[PDB]
Amino acid sequence: IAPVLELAVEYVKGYPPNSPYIGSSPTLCHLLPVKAPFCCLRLDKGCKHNSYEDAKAYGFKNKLIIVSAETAGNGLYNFIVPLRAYYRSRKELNPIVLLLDNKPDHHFLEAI
Amino acid sequence: AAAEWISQQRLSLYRRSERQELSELVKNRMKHLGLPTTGYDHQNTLSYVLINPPPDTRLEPSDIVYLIRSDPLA
Ligand SMILES: [K+]
Ligand SMILES: [Zn+2]
Repeated sequence: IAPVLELAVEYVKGYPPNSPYIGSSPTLCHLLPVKAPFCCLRLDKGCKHNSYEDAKAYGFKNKLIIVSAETAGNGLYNFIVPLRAYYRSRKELNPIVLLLDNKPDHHFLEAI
Repeated sequence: AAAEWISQQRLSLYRRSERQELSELVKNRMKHLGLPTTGYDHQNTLSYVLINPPPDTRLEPSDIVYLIRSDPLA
């Protein structure tokens, strides 16, 4: 072992545009080149862009992270940001599926 | 060389104040709703009420005097 010395689609890297609340520290994250429409954020229903209705139809390369939460708020936003940070490896990105009891508001969707 | 621009935005975004945070939050909502951002552009004043001051009190600028005006139709 060398001794310690005494003397020394592709994603864009940027900040999430819509901060959900005041005090949210801006973290440079892996970002989509274009905002995803709110229809493309839903795993249940198919939309114009895709007919997929569950995670099998998507065919993700990596394993999923499923978050079983009651309501989607600013806390759930603090769950997604660490997993999308720029220093996290891009190939090792894990799809995040939010299993919500209540339908998320358009404020949360616009933040994510 | 994009990392240089990323660092420039990082230091700027770290240095920004809470007033800038609140201002951008309002402007982001205004663009989302479609209103112009300009026109949103703080209160360093102290106000109080003087009930029936003596007739010697000096009148200052921006003073508002409460009046009881007589009935116009009477
Ligand atoms: K879908
Ligand atoms: Zn869609």
